[PDB]
This record gives sequence, structure tokens and C-alpha cells, in this order.
Amino acid sequence: MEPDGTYEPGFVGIRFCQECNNMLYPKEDKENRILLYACRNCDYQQEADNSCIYVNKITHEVDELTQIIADVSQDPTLPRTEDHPCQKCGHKEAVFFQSHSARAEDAMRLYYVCTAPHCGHRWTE
Amino acid sequence: HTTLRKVTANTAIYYDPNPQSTVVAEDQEWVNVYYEMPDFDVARISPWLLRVELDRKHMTDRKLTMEQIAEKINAGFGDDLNCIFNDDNAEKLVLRIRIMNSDENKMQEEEEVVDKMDDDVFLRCIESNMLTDMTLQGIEQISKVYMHLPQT
Amino acid sequence: RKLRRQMDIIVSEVSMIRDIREREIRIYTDAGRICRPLLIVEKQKLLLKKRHIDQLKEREYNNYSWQDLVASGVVEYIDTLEEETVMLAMTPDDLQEKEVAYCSTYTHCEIHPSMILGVCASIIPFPDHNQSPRNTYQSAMGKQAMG
Amino acid sequence: AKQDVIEVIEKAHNNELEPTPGNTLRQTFENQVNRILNDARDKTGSSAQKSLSEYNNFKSMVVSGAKGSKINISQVIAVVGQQNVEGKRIPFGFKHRTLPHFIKDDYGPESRGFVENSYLAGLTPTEFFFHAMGGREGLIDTAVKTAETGY
Amino acid sequence: GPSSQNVTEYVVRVPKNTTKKYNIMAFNAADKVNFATWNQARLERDLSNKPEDQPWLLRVNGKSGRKFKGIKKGGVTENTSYYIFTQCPDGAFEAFPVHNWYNFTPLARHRTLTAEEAEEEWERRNKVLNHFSIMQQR
Amino acid sequence: GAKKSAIGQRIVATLPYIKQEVPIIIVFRALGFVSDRDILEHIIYDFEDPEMMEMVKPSLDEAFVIQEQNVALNFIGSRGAKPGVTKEKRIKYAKEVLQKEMLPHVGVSDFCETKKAYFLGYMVHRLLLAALGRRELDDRDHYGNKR
Repeated sequence: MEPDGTYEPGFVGIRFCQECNNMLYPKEDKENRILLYACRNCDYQQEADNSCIYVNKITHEVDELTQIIADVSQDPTLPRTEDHPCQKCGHKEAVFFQSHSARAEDAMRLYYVCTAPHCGHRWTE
Repeated sequence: HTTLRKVTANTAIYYDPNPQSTVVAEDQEWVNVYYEMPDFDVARISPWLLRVELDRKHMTDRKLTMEQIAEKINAGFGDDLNCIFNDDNAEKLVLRIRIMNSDENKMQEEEEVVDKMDDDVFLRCIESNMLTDMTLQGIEQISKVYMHLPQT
Repeated sequence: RKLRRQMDIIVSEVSMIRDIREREIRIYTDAGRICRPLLIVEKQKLLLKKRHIDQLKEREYNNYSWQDLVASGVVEYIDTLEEETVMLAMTPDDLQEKEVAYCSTYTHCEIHPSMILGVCASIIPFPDHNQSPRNTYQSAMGKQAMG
Repeated sequence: AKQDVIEVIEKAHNNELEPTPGNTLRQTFENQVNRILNDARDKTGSSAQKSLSEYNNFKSMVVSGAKGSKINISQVIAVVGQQNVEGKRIPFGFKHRTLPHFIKDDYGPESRGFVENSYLAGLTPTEFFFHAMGGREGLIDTAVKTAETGY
Repeated sequence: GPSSQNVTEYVVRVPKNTTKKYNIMAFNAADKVNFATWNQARLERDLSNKPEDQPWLLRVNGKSGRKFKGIKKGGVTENTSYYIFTQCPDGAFEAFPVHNWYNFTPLARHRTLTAEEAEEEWERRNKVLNHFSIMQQR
Repeated sequence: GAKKSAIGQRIVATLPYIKQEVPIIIVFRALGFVSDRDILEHIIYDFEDPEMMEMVKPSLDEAFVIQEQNVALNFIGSRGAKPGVTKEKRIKYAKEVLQKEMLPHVGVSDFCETKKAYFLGYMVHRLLLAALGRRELDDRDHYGNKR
């Protein structure tokens, strides 16, 4: 129970109706005081899994963890840096680039993709 | 013109109808902090829980207090918006919001003219209004705008 | 591309582009795209060798031609969409000296940089020692002269 | 000046840099590199002004106040200087580049605008083309401004 | 055994002409269809609302059983062919031509919201103001 | 009013010879893919990201008024054509428009009606990417996008 830490509960909007294959919405059981998920177009109902139904924003989403596929390492127009040793593989020749995207946000922080095998590992400095 | 939207890191909506057994076990002592807060109509207030997280850095610049924000929103919306807040003794800052209803009249007479949209869905409209329209120390409409200059 | 260098699909035609960060492959064979010839470089060096030049001198009495040169696959045609994704050396000189000077990933090279000029701009000598709009007034006036 | 820019890029990539108040990090980076390349330009121009002999025909036209200015002498003798469109440095017209000749993400002064050479030394091919972009702004503005003031 | 080392070799036959057309019936894996729980099925061309071009109607078990829609693929192949390789009691392989490729997809036993009434009108009024009750008034 | 406190995700579609804007979801209904999971599969083949899923959701919410291909066709017919209480012809004419007029480069017949569904869906995907902003906004004058 501390100010410091993190919170990534893994949002859920994919457990659609199994009976007619359509989207599920939250709904109340006032009798059991429990969340349920129902398809609007049929009588099908099923109990929930988490008390969360919706979230919005998450500050500076470092979303560096995804999107950037390892294959980016092949592009000849991207710079090869002699700065060395992928932290995983015992090999230098990292490929790097800044940020990209309209949510380049404002950081100028380099993102590094090793190009050697024995990893395919992504990291920032 | 600082809107609550500028200060806010994130928002979340939970179904937590039992504060005494809240969905975030770590949040549980603050509920202990609030039981004297209208304990009779907790059977009457809605079970949907709104939870907000705030940026410490925005909060420092605007040099605000959590009680200033709580008093701003309660004053802005009205008595319906039941607010409680976390302890100042943390680097993080979070605010927990429930909605109170009209109490006595909700006995389902004809059909309760609301057309029975879910109260949560009403809560998202609350959060929408809450982000865009709330103007803590945002005394006007000067976009976001400023800068300060020293002239010699 | 190997097929393109070998001409199983028409050079001047097929444009073929990969957008790695999006995982897309676009290929174009419609009319109307603007493209230009460039030299191919490979393994950090030029693929065209002086022996191809000796055939070009030979053309004065032989059937060898620019089309043969394209058939060696030592030059390629590049449209503006594809030109975005190539790493393009300015001149053989720069692609040679390189060691840790800049990069070594080049894929094409310029057959001559002064080719970026259009027909009238080429009449004007030392165009790069002139202020740029000065060159534009000459391109109008040169077209205006008589003879 | 060029080595000092690389120092500012390294400070930015290291994320050691912090924004100036009232602005974003890119705007600060851009404000800072622009302050360096202009200051470089003016220091070197002032050097070129200092070296002119008194017999020089070129110095006599500017000093009399017949035609052209001190800045023209700078460009002819020392360095053409920064190129720019709509105020800012040459935009990344390609994917994160200015010309295919450069590597992706090269804020260094040459890949993005700034020409080292003087009109006497001649402009390198890239320097040449970026200059034509800066000259076009001047041609277009003449035509557009002419119509609007007329009205 | 096959887990260690094995080699098999079977002749492949093609009959000059099949006694019947061979077709493909494809389902979405997401529908997780199990024929183990099918006991009856009917399969007939939907044709009444206007034959060999017309879509398929798949009706499983009784009337209350699941119904599916079968849509014809434009062609079996545009530059190749698809063939079925089958095991025969002699121990050979037998190969059969594909005549058609059909896509089969699920349909609801009873849903039907219908827009013919004034749902379109309600849309004019739609301020996201109701959802359950309209489904009840049906 | 108190609809969603942020309409900034209500994605509509213009179509040729249609007098009124329609939401993209109707067109998918008109292609016959009633299954919301299937439309979601055409729109964004990576349902693993919660943010994309939330971005489409209010557009799904609009879809409820129409829940079958025929009526959806009757919607596009009446929203697009001159008035005609014939209903069924409005459906057949609109059926032929979707067949002939929309994205004709992807096909001109029933036998390639599925192929059009992915491509329309790709545009919504291509649009959502920009709307997340992880995708650059495309230039007005890039020469790669000229003929």
C-alpha cells in the first residue's frame, strides 16, 4: 500500500456474445449486487470477470513496449550506431531512431533496436 | 485557463457497490476514513464507482490542494456529486467519486422517467463534463495560454 | 528485385516499395509515375565496373547500348514513392572514402548530381554560384532569346 | 559551430535537456540550434567585414549606400547561411528526412537547411537545392503579396 | 514408429470423371463448430425471394436448430487448382477435383430488431437515451 | 446532449450518388456481415489493443437501429435515391450500387463482393491509425502521390 508502483489491469472489450457473436455491455444485477455482461440483441447474460468496465488516459504512455516490430532493423535508411552490446546479445551495431508518430509527443529520447540475432531486443537509454 | 483535463493523468470506472470490501484492497483504508459520510443513504446512492488519478507535476505547478479540487467540483456540479479523496501523504493523488440520487422519490411510480439508461452511462457524461467544463483556477477562456516575460 | 534486375517484370514499369514500420508492400505498375535512372551499389560499393564502360566505348561500332546496361542490372529506375525508402549516395567519391564517416548502408547512387536540372536551367553555367531566384529568371529569358 | 550543434543533439538524445518555460522540447531544441547557427553566421560575417581592404570596389558600393547591404558581402565572401521556409528549417518532405541523400532523423545543420559554402565557393548539390527552396519562397511571396495589397 | 523413423509411399490416382461434384464447406474457427452434436441437417438453395448461382441455406437438425448462410466464392482458383487427396481401402491415394468453394457463416436462431417500424425515427431522436426498453417493447 | 460527452468518434461514410451521409457500419451490414465480431475483424485485425476497441465502440452503438442486410439496404436506398415506396427495388438498386459504384477498382461483380469488404475496412483501419496519431497525417503534395 504505497504511492510508488504501477497499475496495468489489462482492459477488456473482447468476450463478445457467444450465442449470436455480437458485442457485450455491462449491466447490473440489483438482486445480487454483481456486475453482469449481456448482449443487447438477445436474452443471453453471463457474469463478469473484473469490476472494471472502462478506463481513459494513462499519462505519458511510454508505449515503447510494442508497435515497433523487430523487422525495423532491416531498413538501410536507418542509422547503425557503433554504441555497443545489446543488453541481451553480446553484439554491437544497434539500429536507432527517435520516437516518430504524431504522438512523437515531445520526447527526443532515442529508441534502440539491436539488429544482431541472439535477441531482436528493444531498449531505450 | 486550467481545466481538470490538463491536470488529470487518468480515469477509471469500477463497479464497487461495497466500499467496506472495495475492489482495490489497497484503497481500503481510505474507505475506513469515510464511514461517517452519509452512512444511511449509502443504501441509496449508486453502486458505480469513478476513480481518477492525477499528475503530481501538474498539481505542483498549479500549486493546488485536493480539497480545493473537491470543493470546486462539488460546488460546480452540486450536492449530487459525492466526493472523497486520498491522503495528501503520497507522491500520487487520486480521487474517488460516486453519485447520489434524489432519494425519497425513486420508488418506481409510473416507470421512472429516465428511459432506464444505465447509471454508469450517465457517469461517462459526468466524466466528459468533468474533463472539459471544469475550470479550477481557470478563471476564463484564454485557451491554455500564457507566458511570463522580463523586460529590461 | 532480383527478378526486376533480370527483367522478368519491366523495369521502367514496376515500382516496388516496402514500408517496414507498417508491414506493407506496395507495388505500382500504373501509367503516369515520374522516375529516374540511378546506379546500383552493393556490399558498400558500386556494382557497375569499368568493363561495362569499355563496351560503351565499343558502341561506336557495336550493338551494345543503354538497354544492355539496364540488362546488366547495374542501373535501376526509381519513382518518387520508392525514392523515399532508398539510401542514396551523392557521388562514387563519397561512397568510397566512407569508413566511419557517415553510414555504409547505401543502395543507390547518382549518375550525376547536376542532372537534377531541367532543360533550360542546364544552359546556365555555374548555376550553383548564383543566388537561386537568379537562376529562375535566366530559365525564363533563355527560353525567350532568339538565334 | 557544427561541433557545438552535435553537442546539443547529444544532450537532447541523452534526454539531459530540459524545456524552456512556455515551450515544448522540440521548440526548445529548435530555438537553441537556431540561436547557434545564426550567431555562427553573424560572427563569421563580422569577420568578413573586418578583412575587406579599403580599396575594394565591393565595400565601396555597400558603404556608399548605392546597392546591396552588409549581409550580401557576408554571403559572397564568407557563408550563405541558413535556408528556411515559412520561418522554420527545411521540412521533412520525405519520411523523417529532407533528401534521400541523408539518413533518417538528421537534425544536424547540413541535412536540414544550413549551407556552409559562399557564393564564390559554390553550393554542393544538396546545398543548391535547399537554396532553391528558400529562393522560391521569395518568388511566390512577390506574386501573392502583389495581388492582396492591390485589393 | 513414426515418432522415431518412418517412410510411406502411396500411388496417386485420378479418375477420368467423377460421379459427383466436389465442393468445399468452410466455417469460421471462431464458431467452433462440432459436427459431433449435429444429428440432422438440411441444405437448400434460398430462391423464393426472386438456381445454381443462388446462395446456400444450411438448416441443422430441427427448425429450432442453427441456421447458416453459404456464399459462393467467385471461382475455385484464378490461376491454379485445388485437389483433395484421399485414403483408399487398398492403401493408395485418390485425388478429387474441387468444383466449387463456398463460404458458410452463422445466423441467429431468433434475433431480428427490424427498422421498418420507426427505429430510423428513434435514431433521429437518438441521444443515446435508451437501449434495453426498446428491445423489450418488441 | 448527454449522449457520450464527446462525439469525436462518430465515423460516417459518403458514398457516390447518395444524398445523405451514412455511418460506415451500415455499409458493412449491407455487405451482409451482421456479426459484430466479423465487422470488428474487417476493421481491426488486432483486437488485442483495448484502445482501438474503445475507439470504434460508439460507432457500434449507432449500429443498433438496423440489424439486417435488407433493411440496411432499404436505408441506403432511401437515403440515396429519389423517393420510391417500392422498398425492394430501393434494396436492389442500392445492392447494384454497392456492387458497381463503390470502390470499383476492387471489383464489379457479386463474385468479388467479399474483397470489397476488406478494403473498405482497411480504410477505417488506415483512418483509426491517424486518429490514434501513431500514423503520420499524409502530405498534400508528395510526388509519390501524384500522376
